[PDB]
Amino acid sequence: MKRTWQPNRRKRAKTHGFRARMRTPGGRKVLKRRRQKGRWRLTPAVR
Amino acid sequence: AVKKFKPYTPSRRFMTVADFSEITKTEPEKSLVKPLKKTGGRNNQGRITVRFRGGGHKRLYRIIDFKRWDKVGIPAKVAAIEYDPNRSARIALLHYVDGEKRYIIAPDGLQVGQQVVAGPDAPIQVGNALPLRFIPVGTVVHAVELEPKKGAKLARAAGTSAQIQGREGDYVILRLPSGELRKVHGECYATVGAVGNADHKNIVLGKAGRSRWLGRRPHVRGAAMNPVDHPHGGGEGRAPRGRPPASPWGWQTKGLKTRKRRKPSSRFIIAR
RNA sequence: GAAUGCCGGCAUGAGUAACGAUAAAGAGGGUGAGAAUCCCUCUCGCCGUAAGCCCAAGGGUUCCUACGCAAUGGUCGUCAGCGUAGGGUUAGGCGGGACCUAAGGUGAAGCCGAAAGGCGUAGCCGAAGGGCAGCCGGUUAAUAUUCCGGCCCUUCCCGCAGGUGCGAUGGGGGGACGCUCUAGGCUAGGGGGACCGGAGCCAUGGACGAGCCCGGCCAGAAGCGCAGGGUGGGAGGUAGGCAAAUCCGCCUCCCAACAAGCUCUGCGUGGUGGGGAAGCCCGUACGGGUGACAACCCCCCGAAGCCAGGGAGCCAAGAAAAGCCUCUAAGCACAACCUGCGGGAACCCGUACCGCAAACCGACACAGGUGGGCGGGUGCAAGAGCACUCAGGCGCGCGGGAGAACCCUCGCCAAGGAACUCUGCAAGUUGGCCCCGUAACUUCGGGAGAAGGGGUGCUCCCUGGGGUGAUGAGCCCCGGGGAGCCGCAGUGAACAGGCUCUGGCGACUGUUUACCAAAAACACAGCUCUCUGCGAACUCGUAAGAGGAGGUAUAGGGAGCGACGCUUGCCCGGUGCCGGAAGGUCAAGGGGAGGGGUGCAAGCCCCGAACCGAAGCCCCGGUGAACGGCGGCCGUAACUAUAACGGUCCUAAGGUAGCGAAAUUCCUUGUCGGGUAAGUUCCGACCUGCACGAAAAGCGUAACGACCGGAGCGCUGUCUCGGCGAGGG
RNA sequence: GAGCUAGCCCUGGCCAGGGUGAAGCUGGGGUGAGACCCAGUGGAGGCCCGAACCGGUGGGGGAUGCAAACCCCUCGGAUGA
RNA sequence: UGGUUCGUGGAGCCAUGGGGGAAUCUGGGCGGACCACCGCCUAAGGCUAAGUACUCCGGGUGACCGAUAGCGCACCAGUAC
RNA sequence: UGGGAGAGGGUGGUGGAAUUCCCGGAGUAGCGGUGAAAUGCGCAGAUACCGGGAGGAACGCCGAUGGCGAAGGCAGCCACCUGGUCCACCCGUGACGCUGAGGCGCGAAAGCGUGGGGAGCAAACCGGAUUAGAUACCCGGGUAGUCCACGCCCUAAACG
Ligand SMILES: [Mg+2]
Ligand SMILES: [Mg+2]
Ligand SMILES: [Mg+2]
Ligand SMILES: [Mg+2]
Ligand SMILES: [Mg+2]
Ligand SMILES: [Mg+2]
Ligand SMILES: [Mg+2]
Ligand SMILES: [Mg+2]
Ligand SMILES: [Mg+2]
Ligand SMILES: [Mg+2]
Ligand SMILES: [Mg+2]
Ligand SMILES: [Mg+2]
Ligand SMILES: [Mg+2]
Ligand SMILES: [Mg+2]
Ligand SMILES: [Mg+2]
Ligand SMILES: [Mg+2]
Ligand SMILES: [Mg+2]
Ligand SMILES: [Mg+2]
Ligand SMILES: [Mg+2]
Ligand SMILES: [Mg+2]
Ligand SMILES: [Mg+2]
Ligand SMILES: [Mg+2]
Ligand SMILES: [Mg+2]
Ligand SMILES: [Mg+2]
Ligand SMILES: [Mg+2]
Ligand SMILES: [Mg+2]
Ligand SMILES: [Mg+2]
Ligand SMILES: [Mg+2]
Ligand SMILES: [Mg+2]
Ligand SMILES: [Mg+2]
Ligand SMILES: [Mg+2]
Ligand SMILES: [Mg+2]
Ligand SMILES: [Mg+2]
Ligand SMILES: [Mg+2]
Ligand SMILES: [Mg+2]
Ligand SMILES: [Mg+2]
Ligand SMILES: [Mg+2]
Ligand SMILES: [Mg+2]
Ligand SMILES: [Mg+2]
Ligand SMILES: [Mg+2]
Ligand SMILES: [Mg+2]
Ligand SMILES: [Mg+2]
Ligand SMILES: [Mg+2]
Ligand SMILES: [Mg+2]
Ligand SMILES: [Mg+2]
Ligand SMILES: [Mg+2]
Ligand SMILES: [Mg+2]
Ligand SMILES: [Mg+2]
Ligand SMILES: [Mg+2]
Ligand SMILES: [Mg+2]
Ligand SMILES: [Mg+2]
Ligand SMILES: [Mg+2]
Ligand SMILES: [Mg+2]
Ligand SMILES: [Mg+2]
Ligand SMILES: [Mg+2]
Ligand SMILES: [Mg+2]
Ligand SMILES: [Mg+2]
Ligand SMILES: [Mg+2]
Ligand SMILES: [Mg+2]
Ligand SMILES: [Mg+2]
Ligand SMILES: [Mg+2]
Ligand SMILES: [Mg+2]
Ligand SMILES: [Mg+2]
Ligand SMILES: [Mg+2]
Ligand SMILES: [Mg+2]
Ligand SMILES: [Mg+2]
Ligand SMILES: [Mg+2]
Ligand SMILES: [Mg+2]
Ligand SMILES: [Mg+2]
Ligand SMILES: [Mg+2]
Ligand SMILES: [Mg+2]
Ligand SMILES: [Mg+2]
Ligand SMILES: [Mg+2]
Ligand SMILES: [Mg+2]
Ligand SMILES: [Mg+2]
Ligand SMILES: [Mg+2]
Ligand SMILES: [Mg+2]
Ligand SMILES: [Mg+2]
Ligand SMILES: [Mg+2]
Ligand SMILES: [Mg+2]
Ligand SMILES: [Mg+2]
Ligand SMILES: [Mg+2]
Ligand SMILES: [Mg+2]
Ligand SMILES: [Mg+2]
Ligand SMILES: [Mg+2]
Ligand SMILES: [Mg+2]
Ligand SMILES: [Mg+2]
Ligand SMILES: [Mg+2]
Ligand SMILES: [Mg+2]
Ligand SMILES: [Mg+2]
Ligand SMILES: [Mg+2]
Ligand SMILES: [Mg+2]
Ligand SMILES: [Mg+2]
Ligand SMILES: [Mg+2]
Ligand SMILES: [Mg+2]
Ligand SMILES: [Mg+2]
Ligand SMILES: [Mg+2]
Ligand SMILES: [Mg+2]
Ligand SMILES: [Mg+2]
Ligand SMILES: [Mg+2]
Ligand SMILES: [Mg+2]
Ligand SMILES: [Mg+2]
Ligand SMILES: [Mg+2]
Ligand SMILES: [Mg+2]
Ligand SMILES: [Mg+2]
Ligand SMILES: [Mg+2]
Ligand SMILES: [Mg+2]
Ligand SMILES: [Mg+2]
Ligand SMILES: [Mg+2]
Ligand SMILES: [Mg+2]
Ligand SMILES: [Mg+2]
Ligand SMILES: [Mg+2]
Ligand SMILES: [Mg+2]
Ligand SMILES: [Mg+2]
Ligand SMILES: [Mg+2]
Ligand SMILES: [Mg+2]
Ligand SMILES: [Mg+2]
Ligand SMILES: [Mg+2]
Ligand SMILES: [Mg+2]
Ligand SMILES: [Mg+2]
Ligand SMILES: [Mg+2]
Ligand SMILES: [Mg+2]
Ligand SMILES: [Mg+2]
Ligand SMILES: [Mg+2]
Ligand SMILES: [Mg+2]
Ligand SMILES: [Mg+2]
Ligand SMILES: [Mg+2]
Ligand SMILES: [Mg+2]
Ligand SMILES: [Mg+2]
Ligand SMILES: [Mg+2]
Ligand SMILES: [Mg+2]
Ligand SMILES: [Mg+2]
Ligand SMILES: [Mg+2]
Ligand SMILES: [Mg+2]
Ligand SMILES: [Mg+2]
Ligand SMILES: [Mg+2]
Ligand SMILES: [Mg+2]
Ligand SMILES: [Mg+2]
Ligand SMILES: [Mg+2]
Ligand SMILES: [Mg+2]
Ligand SMILES: [Mg+2]
Ligand SMILES: [Mg+2]
Ligand SMILES: [Mg+2]
Ligand SMILES: [Mg+2]
Ligand SMILES: [Mg+2]
Ligand SMILES: [Mg+2]
Ligand SMILES: [Mg+2]
Ligand SMILES: [Mg+2]
Ligand SMILES: [Mg+2]
Ligand SMILES: [Mg+2]
Ligand SMILES: [Mg+2]
Ligand SMILES: [Mg+2]
Ligand SMILES: [Mg+2]
Ligand SMILES: [Mg+2]
Ligand SMILES: [Mg+2]
Ligand SMILES: [Mg+2]
Ligand SMILES: [Mg+2]
Ligand SMILES: [Mg+2]
Ligand SMILES: [Mg+2]
Ligand SMILES: [Mg+2]
Ligand SMILES: [Mg+2]
Ligand SMILES: [Mg+2]
Ligand SMILES: [Mg+2]
Ligand SMILES: [Mg+2]
Ligand SMILES: [Mg+2]
Ligand SMILES: [Mg+2]
Ligand SMILES: [Mg+2]
Ligand SMILES: [Mg+2]
Repeated sequence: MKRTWQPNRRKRAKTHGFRARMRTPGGRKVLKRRRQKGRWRLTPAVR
Repeated sequence: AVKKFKPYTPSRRFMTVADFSEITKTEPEKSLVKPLKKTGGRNNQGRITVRFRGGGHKRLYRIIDFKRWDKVGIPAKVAAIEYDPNRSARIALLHYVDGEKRYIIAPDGLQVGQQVVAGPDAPIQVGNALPLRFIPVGTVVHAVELEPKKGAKLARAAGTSAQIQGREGDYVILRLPSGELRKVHGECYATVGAVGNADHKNIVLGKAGRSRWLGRRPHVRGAAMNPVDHPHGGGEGRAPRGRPPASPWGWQTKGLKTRKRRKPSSRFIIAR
């Protein structure tokens, strides 16, 4: 049966991308939590 | 008149399609007019406002001239009576002698070859738009503005007709198809004659298909719902609504007058 | 020492279930220390509209080669999609970007929002939509429309050559479009050949023969040829395409009325270029050589593909922008632009491998899921079905024996056929084509495949039509008629409805509880009520704003019923709604009679009664396809019985038509009849309706239903009543 | 967080092969002209059968499964909501 | 209406959103409704270190821990998953 | 050939009296109804008076015991189209005539389908009065219907 994860680099990068997080003020604060705790990947590595 | 169907299959015994014989042999439309894409939509900023609207055949909007005073005193000859899917009323082409091409609402009796003139002149017979300060009392008229220089806003649907009953100074009273006697300005333009194709009521959709093809999605009865969404909804088998018939937002839907009573346009209204 | 406590370790179950589709294995020869599992050969089996090839996503070294087997592989392992190391992805023409725009997003101008932020015509972003220039072979272990070979093309930049008023984000043409059904000519693909070329082979009884088997193509500029698409041409006037305009549009006269001509495609032909089987010999895991001066010819079927913007019909009425052409304005007419010929320049990213799967998503080498294209041959009427089989790829990563019970899956059965049982649940019968042949009823279409029957193979003869070859042979389609043969059986295997009567409910096609409910539930056309005069009513939002709708009473919203036929009676006392500038009550405000507190005083500050004060509520009317409701008792007619009738109490009024033990009836298996031998179910009636009833509609209604209930015929392991046999455990 | 799922917008694609034979049109009959009735063409439909496809009706298996929704036989739709 | 202990309480004072709406020292505010006396300041413009709070970093100390503790990590950790 | 009469029929246009509703002016204690009253309307200002607007159905006098048509039926007026009928001439055709089973056409009112229109009248229906009772005759209201376009009904005291 069709499961929940049907990958797409386009949807992943337009949704959880850095340029999508820097626009919204909620997403800008998302990067503050990841930098101050020290995440190695602030945004999901999309290729 | 319309043509019925033999019941070769079900939903055809009742389905009746209109008469397409008055349409001239001009099935494809004319470009340089209608280059607008109809913005097919159902919501404003995503959230649905008008419920049960969707589907529907793809259409193209034909830009219609409602400002007939742009070419006052300039005659125009019709050469095509076309079908407009954005309207119940048919349309007609206007090949002006000036050279401009424009779509106009096609009233009844407007045949090919007849020419149409606009302005305070242009005698009384179909198509000729005149301001209400010059149209004779007791005549059939349509495409009426309510306020000057704003465009035709009254009696644009099929078969509708407006009749002049009197005069009040610079204002002229009108008998609208709903029966309202509204006092509109005399300088408001109006096109004589009845809109025609009065047989739009006489058609029968036959099945649910034509509703979906027109774009009307299924209308869910409010009693089949549940109390969180609709007031009528809930209870056991076939709730007899148990309260005054209301709408999903709580307001009553049977006999509650909703116009504003403090409206400044109420002093130009007489009847129902 | 305990909290179904937290973390870690090891037991029990236990050498038990399982080892992941029943598509299937066996032998011989190699390597190796170790082979059922790796390599090679032979035999066997499976898929073959895939279980085979080619793309787009996603995955991101998995590809190739050398060396390995500690871990991964449901066993082994010398193997690998695993470990170590090296190599491999080459583009002006393929795809994407220095091209365009749609939904949507962003957003200068402008509007809004306590802040964050939100809307927003123009502009921009935004794509398997438009536009654009490459086809065929060869090489590597791994790449190729990318490298090589042949042939053909596209942009710019600079020069001479010939022409012209050139000339833009601006104007106009064009780009430009639906669904169904189809004509003409071609191509892909395929069938045949007594024609051509082939190593070879006569086997086991016969056959040296028009014998068997294999193969008889691909691309290809310019001209040609065939088919097809787009297009009229002048001459005036002109107030319109938001400046100008010879372009476009509109009016008039002329010749075309054609596709003649001018263009643009497709296909065939074409200088030249390439491929080239089966069999045998080799040694690769795989390629090579030869067969090879290889032939490369003729018929037939022939598309859903090409000419493409073809044609006809229909209504539900079928994107935008740029590339291209034309027009002109500032400018410039030593410029610039068009055609043609040279020389030069042509960037950035991907190309490997998987890709109905062991590499994507499902924790797994998971029987699940995944978009497009090719998808051969024969037979069954056909077809992408079904059975077998080319090319290709596999035997699904535990096996060997045995032949218990028991379970799954499958086959057969005496005699009876529903007695089993909630129910023929399951299973079984029928089953495809052709020809007879059909009922009540009905909305005249249907019901209809009704039901129910007959023919179906092969051989011989006579014979009719088409289509392609010329008005003939061959080839390919359908027939018609007459003789005869075999078997139990002729859609001989596979795929390919059991039927009839009636009732409930819903008109019908559909839709839904992903993962227990596909239904009488939802929806549907259709009917009614009600709101709504356009800055509409209503919805979302604090607002701007947007939907409605670039709609305008034949339109839009809400509510109810839910096709169609006949109908929807009474109550407006209560509630809702509608209409009522009277009256009562009614808060802030006006108003100050009068009174108070302070001071020596003017003054200052409080209360503060009549009187005028809106909406609402009360009051008066109307409204039930609005919320809702729609009685009881007693007595009377000449066999009894009953009550057409009369009287009385109360409510605002006191169920009409139609139906009725019902999806509604408790008593109740009401009672009569029909069915059965036997009928708490079923059907037709009576009415005593606990507790039907007219739009939460009433009564019927042809057709339809994987809905529900009852009966019957054919049929069977469903049962008396079980027995046996196969495969997987 | 709408890569599952529900609806809608923009743009593309897919539905083999058989039947049924509406309207229209041509010819004939017919009338004063029609209406209308026969053939022939025609190819309509939320039409019939049935694969891909989309579902998930009935039964059996499965139940620490191949599977946290599966498999076999059967079944509904398959030019349209 | 908010703030202050202040919740309408006799509700002042300090800010205000709405309506009306003056004066320049014999002018105004306050001293908890209001009035008189007596006293305190002189509003509707603004600037200002010091002393005060905190620990990403460095140092010192510890009747603080010692790999199931101590920060989530003494170890290439906000990693693998 | 030449004239005539006629409410013959179909379409379009158009006029006035009156009813009803609305707006305005002015006016007060009732109006209405019947054999009699009552329901009802009326201090929230009605009936009656005047002015203006709206809308529909019928056409007063002429108008008749009249006319026209096969029948049902047909009345303000104008215009268009087309029936039928009468008179004078003796011209033409030369019996071409009469009736008519079946068929076809028309066919009042009421009724049915779709849509419009709806002033008045008015089945069903509410209320008052009458009567012993009154599902009625009388009175206050009131829907379908009366009208129009098309389609269907196709009956009758369709009666000379
Ligand atoms: Mg354009
Ligand atoms: Mg938007
Ligand atoms: Mg948004
Ligand atoms: Mg519900
Ligand atoms: Mg609620
Ligand atoms: Mg109930
Ligand atoms: Mg309820
Ligand atoms: Mg109730
Ligand atoms: Mg109103
Ligand atoms: Mg203890
Ligand atoms: Mg312990
Ligand atoms: Mg433990
Ligand atoms: Mg053990
Ligand atoms: Mg055990
Ligand atoms: Mg055991
Ligand atoms: Mg075992
Ligand atoms: Mg296995
Ligand atoms: Mg297995
Ligand atoms: Mg071996
Ligand atoms: Mg070794
Ligand atoms: Mg096979
Ligand atoms: Mg095959
Ligand atoms: Mg990729
Ligand atoms: Mg992976
Ligand atoms: Mg690797
Ligand atoms: Mg490999
Ligand atoms: Mg190993
Ligand atoms: Mg192992
Ligand atoms: Mg495994
Ligand atoms: Mg490896
Ligand atoms: Mg560039
Ligand atoms: Mg770009
Ligand atoms: Mg763009
Ligand atoms: Mg846009
Ligand atoms: Mg924005
Ligand atoms: Mg925005
Ligand atoms: Mg925009
Ligand atoms: Mg493209
Ligand atoms: Mg390209
Ligand atoms: Mg080429
Ligand atoms: Mg490869
Ligand atoms: Mg020159
Ligand atoms: Mg130029
Ligand atoms: Mg240019
Ligand atoms: Mg343009
Ligand atoms: Mg052909
Ligand atoms: Mg070829
Ligand atoms: Mg061929
Ligand atoms: Mg051959
Ligand atoms: Mg040879
Ligand atoms: Mg022999
Ligand atoms: Mg051949
Ligand atoms: Mg010109
Ligand atoms: Mg101009
Ligand atoms: Mg000129
Ligand atoms: Mg060619
Ligand atoms: Mg050739
Ligand atoms: Mg060769
Ligand atoms: Mg190989
Ligand atoms: Mg196709
Ligand atoms: Mg095409
Ligand atoms: Mg076309
Ligand atoms: Mg652009
Ligand atoms: Mg100049
Ligand atoms: Mg560059
Ligand atoms: Mg490549
Ligand atoms: Mg490749
Ligand atoms: Mg598969
Ligand atoms: Mg799983
Ligand atoms: Mg495996
Ligand atoms: Mg798998
Ligand atoms: Mg997997
Ligand atoms: Mg698939
Ligand atoms: Mg595929
Ligand atoms: Mg094929
Ligand atoms: Mg085949
Ligand atoms: Mg065949
Ligand atoms: Mg098969
Ligand atoms: Mg059998
Ligand atoms: Mg037996
Ligand atoms: Mg037997
Ligand atoms: Mg039997
Ligand atoms: Mg029994
Ligand atoms: Mg038993
Ligand atoms: Mg029994
Ligand atoms: Mg049963
Ligand atoms: Mg069964
Ligand atoms: Mg059989
Ligand atoms: Mg019968
Ligand atoms: Mg029939
Ligand atoms: Mg039947
Ligand atoms: Mg049969
Ligand atoms: Mg025979
Ligand atoms: Mg034989
Ligand atoms: Mg022949
Ligand atoms: Mg036989
Ligand atoms: Mg089967
Ligand atoms: Mg069948
Ligand atoms: Mg039934
Ligand atoms: Mg019944
Ligand atoms: Mg149903
Ligand atoms: Mg159907
Ligand atoms: Mg069906
Ligand atoms: Mg579903
Ligand atoms: Mg479910
Ligand atoms: Mg869920
Ligand atoms: Mg659930
Ligand atoms: Mg179903
Ligand atoms: Mg608006
Ligand atoms: Mg709001
Ligand atoms: Mg409505
Ligand atoms: Mg219902
Ligand atoms: Mg019903
Ligand atoms: Mg009722
Ligand atoms: Mg009431
Ligand atoms: Mg009342
Ligand atoms: Mg009340
Ligand atoms: Mg007061
Ligand atoms: Mg005093
Ligand atoms: Mg009041
Ligand atoms: Mg007696
Ligand atoms: Mg009685
Ligand atoms: Mg009754
Ligand atoms: Mg009963
Ligand atoms: Mg009985
Ligand atoms: Mg039983
Ligand atoms: Mg019964
Ligand atoms: Mg009874
Ligand atoms: Mg009752
Ligand atoms: Mg009921
Ligand atoms: Mg009801
Ligand atoms: Mg019934
Ligand atoms: Mg029925
Ligand atoms: Mg169904
Ligand atoms: Mg069903
Ligand atoms: Mg058995
Ligand atoms: Mg056994
Ligand atoms: Mg066995
Ligand atoms: Mg989605
Ligand atoms: Mg396909
Ligand atoms: Mg026919
Ligand atoms: Mg169908
Ligand atoms: Mg199932
Ligand atoms: Mg189910
Ligand atoms: Mg099961
Ligand atoms: Mg069967
Ligand atoms: Mg079926
Ligand atoms: Mg089907
Ligand atoms: Mg406070
Ligand atoms: Mg306070
Ligand atoms: Mg203030
Ligand atoms: Mg004070
Ligand atoms: Mg004090
Ligand atoms: Mg100051
Ligand atoms: Mg400061
Ligand atoms: Mg400071
Ligand atoms: Mg400080
Ligand atoms: Mg630790
Ligand atoms: Mg330790
Ligand atoms: Mg008056
Ligand atoms: Mg006459
Ligand atoms: Mg009548
Ligand atoms: Mg009627
Ligand atoms: Mg009816
Ligand atoms: Mg009366
Ligand atoms: Mg009356
Ligand atoms: Mg009649
Ligand atoms: Mg009779």
